[PDB]
Amino acid sequence: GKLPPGPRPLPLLGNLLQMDRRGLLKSFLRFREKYGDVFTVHLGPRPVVMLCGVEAIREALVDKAEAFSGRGKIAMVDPFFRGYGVIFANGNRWKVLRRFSVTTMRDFGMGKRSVEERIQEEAQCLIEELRKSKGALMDPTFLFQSITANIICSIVFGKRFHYQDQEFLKMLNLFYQTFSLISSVFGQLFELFSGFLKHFPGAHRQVYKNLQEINAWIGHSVEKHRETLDPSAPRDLIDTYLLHMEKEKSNAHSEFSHQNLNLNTLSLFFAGTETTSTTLRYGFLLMLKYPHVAERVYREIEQVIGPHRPPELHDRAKMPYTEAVIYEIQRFSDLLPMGVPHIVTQHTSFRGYIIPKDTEVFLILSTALHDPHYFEKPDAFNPDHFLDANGALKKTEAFIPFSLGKRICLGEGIARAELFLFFTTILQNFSMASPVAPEDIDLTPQECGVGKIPPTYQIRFLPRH
Ligand code: HEM
Ligand SMILES: CC1=CC[C@@H]2C[C@H]1C2(C)C
Repeated sequence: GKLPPGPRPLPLLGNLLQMDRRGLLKSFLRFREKYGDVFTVHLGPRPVVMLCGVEAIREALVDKAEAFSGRGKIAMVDPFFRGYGVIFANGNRWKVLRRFSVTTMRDFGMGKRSVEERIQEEAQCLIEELRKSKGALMDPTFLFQSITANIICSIVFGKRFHYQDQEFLKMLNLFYQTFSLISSVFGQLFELFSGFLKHFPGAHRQVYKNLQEINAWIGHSVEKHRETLDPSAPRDLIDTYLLHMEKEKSNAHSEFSHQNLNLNTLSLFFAGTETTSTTLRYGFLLMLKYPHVAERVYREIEQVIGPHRPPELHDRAKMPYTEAVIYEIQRFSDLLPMGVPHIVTQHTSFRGYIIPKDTEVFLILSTALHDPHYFEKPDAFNPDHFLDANGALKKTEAFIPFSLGKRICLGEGIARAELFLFFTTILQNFSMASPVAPEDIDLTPQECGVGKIPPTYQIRFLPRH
């Protein structure tokens, strides 16, 4: 007959005075200690229901999908997206854009040989690039974004960009900076008080500007596509979308609008770049801290693939250890600890509580990923979390870094293909070194809000034999 219980709110400030200084996620984990897995927190002026643990998350996202499949806002980027694009769309717009983005990504490769080939080709470009560096120290963030960006680029814009291209590097810089600012301490505070803080200067202004600058670059590329469009042969997703615009042009309410074009494309480009690159960033940081694991990965590569033939997706079933190491890098690095917010789309009863239409819901994915019933010592990096006694791969229903249900990550198969191919192709050709001894490597994220973002680091890729 009411919302889940939770800390007693003030007017105006919500549960501000009961929050933890270290961030939203910490705040919610202390609430979970007292209230259990289903609780309400007032983030400024509104109630947000928190769902923790795989059972509650799955009960909401899979058994009540008719109710929990709506998308809430992220205060820091809503002023830009405004419900346009597949990530932030709702209702019929999401239905159309979801169907479209999934389907046309497949058209042009996703989950087919074509994208595997694109990934393998891109890994060969990376390797050639790392060879040219001749064991120099770099922060590899730029290359990890470039390779993941070039995969989604080949599908969306019909092309890849060269690693040396400054205009490309500029977009990458903007995705990196924006993800950090969104995840910053200011970005968390903005989630609570955006109604008041938007009137003043701050990072929300910088994120909107960055986004608009990415939007412009995407505008120019859309114009180029418009000029050269061949209706009998679309080259990529922009062309296919442009064809949908025309087919539907007599309907003033068509979802295939120009704002959806720019913002859906931006959504895909952003998500297709920054999620996988950040994961890899933690992977190599993790490798540096646990060189024994890197070594054991390389032994497997030697034995299953050898030193020269390039890794392919068919290699996965025969490399349980590397696959365990990648699962554990995903579990540990916990990209979106609170997922992306949802919002129930009708009155729903959940475990005896009534959750009104339009209440926001955070599914704390992190609580599934750190569940001590599924992972012993969930705070430590340990690939044994994903292996049985025999050394065979052990998958678990608690492994939900892409979430579940109707809004489940639509790039899951791509991201898994990229993580395996890029991780193994790099390790087959190179070992890693850095100036910081493994004992002294700090894994503490540089930001932790919407995104968990690893700290910067230097690394060397040393060629084998
Ligand atoms: C390690 C890599 C990735 C992780 C951990 C990840 C994680 C997630 C999560 C947790 C969600 C939210 C699902 C929900 O709201 O319940 C999401 C949504 C989404 N992701 Fe991924 N993602 C990754 C890679 C990708 C890639 C490579 C792409 C694009 C090719 C992509 C595109 C999207 C899109 C478009 C959505 C919104 C889906 C919708 O709202 O219907 N992601 N992702
Ligand atoms: C799916 C997402 C990946 C990264 C950040 C959070 C969303 C974004 C706002 C595009």
